[PDB]
Amino acid sequence: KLNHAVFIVITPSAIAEKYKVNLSVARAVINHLADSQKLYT
Amino acid sequence: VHPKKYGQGSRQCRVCSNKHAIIRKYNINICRQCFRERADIIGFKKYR
Amino acid sequence: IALTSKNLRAIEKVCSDIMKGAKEKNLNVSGPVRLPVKTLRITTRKSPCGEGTNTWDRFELRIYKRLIDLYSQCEVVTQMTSINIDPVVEVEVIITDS
Amino acid sequence: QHILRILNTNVDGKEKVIIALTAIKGIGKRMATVICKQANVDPTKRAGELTTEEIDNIVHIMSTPTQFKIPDWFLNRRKDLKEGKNIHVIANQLDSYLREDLERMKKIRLHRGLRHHWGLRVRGQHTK
Amino acid sequence: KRVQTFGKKKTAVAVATVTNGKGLIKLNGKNLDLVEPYILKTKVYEPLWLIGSGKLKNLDIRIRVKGGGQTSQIYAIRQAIGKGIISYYQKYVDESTKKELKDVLLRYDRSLLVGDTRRCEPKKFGGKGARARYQKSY
Amino acid sequence: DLDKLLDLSQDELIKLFKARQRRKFQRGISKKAKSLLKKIRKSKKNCEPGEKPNPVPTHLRNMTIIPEMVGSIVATNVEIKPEMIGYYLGEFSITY
Amino acid sequence: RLLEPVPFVKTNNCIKDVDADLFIRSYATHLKLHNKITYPKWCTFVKTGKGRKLAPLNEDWYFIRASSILRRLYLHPDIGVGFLRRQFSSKQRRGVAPNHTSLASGKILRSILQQLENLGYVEQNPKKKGRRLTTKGENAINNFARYINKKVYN
Amino acid sequence: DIKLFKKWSYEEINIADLSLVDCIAVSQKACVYTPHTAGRYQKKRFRKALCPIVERLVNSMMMHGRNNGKKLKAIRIVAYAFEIIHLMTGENPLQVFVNAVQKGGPREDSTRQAVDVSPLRRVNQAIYLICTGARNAAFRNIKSISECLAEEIINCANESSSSYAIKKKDEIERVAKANR
RNA sequence: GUGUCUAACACAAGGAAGUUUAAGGCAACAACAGGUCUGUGAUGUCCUUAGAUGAACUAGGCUGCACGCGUGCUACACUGAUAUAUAUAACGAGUAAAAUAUGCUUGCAUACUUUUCCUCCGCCGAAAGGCGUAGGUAAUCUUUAUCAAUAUAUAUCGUGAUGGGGAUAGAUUAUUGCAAUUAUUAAUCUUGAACGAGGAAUGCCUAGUAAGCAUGAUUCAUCAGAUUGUGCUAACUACGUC
Repeated sequence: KLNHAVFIVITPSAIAEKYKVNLSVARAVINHLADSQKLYT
Repeated sequence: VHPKKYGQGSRQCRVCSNKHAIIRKYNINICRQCFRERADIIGFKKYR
Repeated sequence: IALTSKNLRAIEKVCSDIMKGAKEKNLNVSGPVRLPVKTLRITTRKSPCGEGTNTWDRFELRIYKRLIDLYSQCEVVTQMTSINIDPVVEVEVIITDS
Repeated sequence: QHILRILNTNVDGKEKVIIALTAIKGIGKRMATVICKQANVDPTKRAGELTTEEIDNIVHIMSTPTQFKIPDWFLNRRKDLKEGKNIHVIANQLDSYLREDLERMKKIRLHRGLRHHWGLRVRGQHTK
Repeated sequence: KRVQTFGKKKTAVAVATVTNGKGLIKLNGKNLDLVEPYILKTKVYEPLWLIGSGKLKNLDIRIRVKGGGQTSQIYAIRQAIGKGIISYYQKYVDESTKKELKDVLLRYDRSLLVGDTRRCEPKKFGGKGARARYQKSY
Repeated sequence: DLDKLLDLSQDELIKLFKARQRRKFQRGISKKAKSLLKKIRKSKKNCEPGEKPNPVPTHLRNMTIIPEMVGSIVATNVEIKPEMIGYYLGEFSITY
Repeated sequence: RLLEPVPFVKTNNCIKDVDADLFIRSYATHLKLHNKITYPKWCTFVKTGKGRKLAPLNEDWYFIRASSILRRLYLHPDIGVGFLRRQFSSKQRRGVAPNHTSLASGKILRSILQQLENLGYVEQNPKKKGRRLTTKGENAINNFARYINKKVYN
Repeated sequence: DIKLFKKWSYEEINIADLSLVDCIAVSQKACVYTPHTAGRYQKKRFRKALCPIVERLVNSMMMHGRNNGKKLKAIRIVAYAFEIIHLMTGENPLQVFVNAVQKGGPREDSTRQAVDVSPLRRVNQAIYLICTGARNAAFRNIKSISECLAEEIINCANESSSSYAIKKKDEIERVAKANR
């Protein structure tokens, strides 16, 4: 809903709620950790 | 007279000269009301 | 030699006869190849004025094609086919090697 | 910060650079897409990170797109009969061109004009 | 050299050609790997796992599939694989072993051994479906 | 604008025109329209400022506006405007 | 998934060893690295089908489309322009009417096909009609297939 | 050897109401590597009672407006949901799913009087209840369908008031209690 | 097992199939003042038959729009859209005029050659489409041992009438036709409405069905949101009762 910040476990909805970011930003956060319905398990 | 090498008035039933309802499939020019009379003598059989 | 009819029985009968005829003059034949059936299919509303129920029936005029072919000179096959025929079967001859 | 004012009267920031631009005019997206590529904005990024140069580039393209490599068929608005060139509209120019078209139909007393004057369809109601 | 057997669901038909070989399995122009959905790949690997791959490495398999869509084709392929395994074991191996093998497959399911019996019911006038009607009114 | 439009050739006029108009001129003027146009040309040239051209026995709606047509009353009735180029009559429709 | 414990012997030499998509994306990246082809001009303003109404969104698309064309060429050596149009075909949204099939943009397809012919990896057969790969084209695809096969293996 | 999704053996379950055990597909011939089998269930009354429970669950899940017949995604969603349960709690996801089906099944129903419900009917309603809750949670919401399904299953297994399946099951039973 | 233990039913096993294997075609007796004389050179009577209610030609009209009801389509979104990618099918259907040439002043007069239906292919065209030509009387060539779309995968939205949605409207260049205007039909850009899952009511459906997704044929000079077929994706729920 009001989630929008660029800068201030794995599951993108959970990341997006907890850190107050979009799921698009959450997927970016997952990729940053790592360094469609594709697995992250 | 007006051009009739296209459009509805260019075509009519062979049997009875009807101005509507003509079956032009397989290029025989017969209206369905005529066709049901003659389909057996033309050769057609029914199964469905 | 290609055999066409819209008469099922007549094409079937002629085929057996021409094969029998072929062995009489001892010709080298390939066994009769029945070619895919061609149907003139007409889907017709039963009501003549189109009033009442939407009743449709499907009429079929089914034409039969068959092929039997021969390694022979032209003269024997043409003479044998020409004598043996029945009127509703339409026949065409196809030329072959010596 | 996370926002920017967009020239031609819109305020955006969470929105993607195409999504902000489209939400003005060029909302059929293809016009916006060519403008974004021409401008050199990052199309996957959000509008609150845009520079003044990027905005200025977009306005320059919007005002004159014929100098850029966008095709004549690709541009909105075309001949319109009259000698003074009519290629490309957008915004108040689009409104003005529509008003001029409506006035011209009315002046003619064209069937479509009359129907616009009535406030009703070009094709007819078809019994509703 | 070579033995042939088959599978048939809906329009689809899969003929499987089982040759003496080294453990290659093909589907027309494709390796057996390239099914695409993980679920339907697993279904055709299933009889291979139920026998075990160390009992299949003396034969090469090529399969040719025509007709139907993907789900129908994979069941036709699974039948063709089933019958392929069985025909090799009757023709080269041993008939008593083939009956024993067939029993294990059959207890698991009859579906690979005997294909699907379902076939389309033809459309009739007065509705989109076979039996279904356009809406009645008063 | 208008002076150049009057000057220019038929090939140029079709090229300036929208494709529907261009296709019509390419397909053919025929009898009807040309015959009416010649009568309209003669009537306009030979008249003083005042009363206008008359209808045609075939009551045509099938011809569009061309740059010499202007100020003529068409065949039921409407008068062609200066800026009406390519846009047809719109005439003989009916309302509530 | 990406690495699989298959119950059978794979070929390890040809286009059916490797995943089609992985091959297409990887080969497209190689084509871009190589500098094999360019748009040209008109191809910048495309949409694959008419109803798409956006530019191709994944940015590396032209090389991907070219690479996808090359894979189909290996499969079928009898191809012509109409085959490419049908292959890349999709559904077209008719608005307030149901969808119907519509052929892909033909000029960009023709451009890629002709440009590849000029660069020597495909050859028009006028007798026994259709573009096929050249042996040089086939060898390059096979070499790339072996390289990818080696990469999946190690 | 045989395991669902290549990872869940599923050869052992707990008693529940005992009635459930006959229906559920725990036996080695009814357990499978992946659900899709699509049998013929119209021969007679008890033919459908022999269905694999995971196939029954995906078929139940897939029907809903735009989604109708999208079976492979429904398998992937159930596979993902079981993975979510496996991460969230150390119990086997299948066992938790069995507990959810036990909890989701009401034991009474009614007409204008109250009546008992058969074991087959209880199982069919329970599966339906789990999928309807997941579907209701999913539609017009940020949460994933897999996430909704997994949460509905664990909460129904728990016997939570948050569960749509428990809330519906309680409501059906409450209406039965009201009627008598 | 149950059954006069007959006729036969029920369950299991066998089996490709067990309900008559599944679906059609098929269509008594006797009616209805049901519909059609807007199909007939089937037809009575009555009307009409030369400033014709016949044949034919030119427009306009059948669709206009305060408004009421049928039937479909498209929608109302993240189990989805958007962009790329993988996979794949069955039924089909395919013969009197144009072009080119000559004499005369666009037009008039004459000849002659073939165009004619499906389109491969090759160039040109964003796109529609254009031009050059090939093969086909057809299991052969179009084209169908491969022509489809939902499926499904990776990416992009991150859920907000929103990038869902395409009403409504403007400028185009094309295609068919004598004529396209009351958007014929086509594409390009732009314009970006309602619709937040539907009251009282009511439809269809028991196994490849129901539903979803396509697509051939019919009318056709020109066109599917229609009908009729055909395939694929493949459910639920009783398995009975008045």
